[PDB]
Amino acid sequence: EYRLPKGILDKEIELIEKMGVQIKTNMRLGVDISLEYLRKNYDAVFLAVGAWKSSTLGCPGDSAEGVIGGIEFLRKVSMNQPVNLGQRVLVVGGGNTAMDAARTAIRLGAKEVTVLYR
Amino acid sequence: EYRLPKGILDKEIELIEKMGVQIKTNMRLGVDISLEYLRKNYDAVFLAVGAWKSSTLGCPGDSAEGVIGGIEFLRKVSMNQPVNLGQRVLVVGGGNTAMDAARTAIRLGAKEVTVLYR
Repeated sequence: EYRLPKGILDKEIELIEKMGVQIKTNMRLGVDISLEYLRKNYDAVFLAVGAWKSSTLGCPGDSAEGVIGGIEFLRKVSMNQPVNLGQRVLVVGGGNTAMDAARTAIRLGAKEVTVLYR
Repeated sequence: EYRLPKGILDKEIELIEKMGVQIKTNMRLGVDISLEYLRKNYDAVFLAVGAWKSSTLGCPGDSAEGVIGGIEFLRKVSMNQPVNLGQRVLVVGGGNTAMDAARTAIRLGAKEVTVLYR
């Protein structure tokens, strides 16, 4: 939020909806609807699902209690859902996700945030 | 059709639709839509799917080319889809489906229709 407030995003999405686009939220493909249904009742189908699965540490013990994906953590913080963030946080990576996670952890009260890059 | 014309049925279904009921045809449960989606976005779910699978002859050779279910045959005739009805038809059973199939086969030009009942 400190880099992109969501009011602006909401306003622009309302602008897109005002053009006749109908947005059916909470409708996941492969759970709520199938691809074949879309192919049957729509002239064209565009898929823009993004890359919504984070990369694990790729080391033994990367499934313990206290390891979380960067985008999963950021999505939890965005929805105001509780995160079990301690006082010593290690952000592994050097991309935009790592920086955002580190600064969000700083803003969430973590006393020490360290970023480790290969 | 000779026992219940479909114009009357269409008129009554239009009457039901005129009360605010919305009918989403060509929407099969488990293929186009899922039960869990219905449970998620509806206060109540009623299931009235009927008994739409016919009973096979239960004898060896009941999967040959020229054996068809009674209600599958009647559904094909109702939709005006082609049926490979010969000239000697054997309707096995004694229910309403058997009578309807036999009389429809008579009306479809079969020279001999016989009904076999246990």
